[PDB]
Amino acid sequence: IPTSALVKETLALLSTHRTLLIANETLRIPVPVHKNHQLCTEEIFQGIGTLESQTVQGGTVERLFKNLSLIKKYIDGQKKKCGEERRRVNQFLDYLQEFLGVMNTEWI
Amino acid sequence: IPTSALVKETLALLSTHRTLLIANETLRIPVPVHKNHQLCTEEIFQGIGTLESQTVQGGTVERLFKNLSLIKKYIDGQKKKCGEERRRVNQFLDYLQEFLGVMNTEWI
Repeated sequence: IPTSALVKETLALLSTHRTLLIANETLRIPVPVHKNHQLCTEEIFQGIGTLESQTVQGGTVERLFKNLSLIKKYIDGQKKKCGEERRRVNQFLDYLQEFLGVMNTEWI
Repeated sequence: IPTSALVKETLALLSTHRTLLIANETLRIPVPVHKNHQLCTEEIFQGIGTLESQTVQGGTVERLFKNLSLIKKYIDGQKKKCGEERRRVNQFLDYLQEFLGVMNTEWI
């Protein structure tokens, strides 16, 4: 369905399985000191991995881990679409402007 | 002077210098086909060093390239800040609901 809809759902599932997930008091997982989230997508996804390995594979927990794999592959698909069209320097420059605009408008 | 001031400078600078940089009419740089700008930061920094080696140095365009080197050392700082604190599982989960929140309710 809409990945859009699936985020909204994956949020609900995280929520109904926290006791199970938090029960492991020894795991120490990688958490980012900052809020520019899109730069840490893959210390985030090796974190869902160490979770997943230490977790009892209990039937409904799996549609949580299943939804997080369908969001992984899509980020990975977009990281791929990063270096794929080769365009002229004015198109690269408008894009780079647009990236600096975001740093100045959105970050920190 | 500070990283946020530098981001304001570099944008002024890129707009000043467009004509010098599009004079490379033959150069073809990889441009992302989507707007999730921050997944592609290191394909963007590869695009700038190519442009850096196709342009006359020594004039006013060297502030743009020296700035852009600084902004990249800033992002490389934020990035190793993504995995230097190892902390407990419920704290890892709190970063994950924000991450999924941003994806739906605030995505760039």
